[PDB]
Amino acid sequence: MKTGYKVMLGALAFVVTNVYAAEIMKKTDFDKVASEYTKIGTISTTGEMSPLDAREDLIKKADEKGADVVVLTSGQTENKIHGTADIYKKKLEHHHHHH
Repeated sequence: MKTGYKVMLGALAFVVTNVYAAEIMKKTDFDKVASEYTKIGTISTTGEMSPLDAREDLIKKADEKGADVVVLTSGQTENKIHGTADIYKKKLEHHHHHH
């Protein structure tokens, strides 16, 4: 076959060992920071669970999947909970450089 392939690779900067923790954000601030946050997916509870037990399971699970912000969108009923929690991951950019 007519020869003509090129391989242009170049790696010199790569260090991925930074892990952040997921926490519940105020809905107001959450919506405002969501502009600088990414969606890794929404989580849920199925079957039948205890309210706080499902919370803690959801919270750790979301954090386990590498989230920065977590929100209990639903699932705060009681036992018959088929709820959903919506989680966000921090982007690499944000408003200015200050905290």
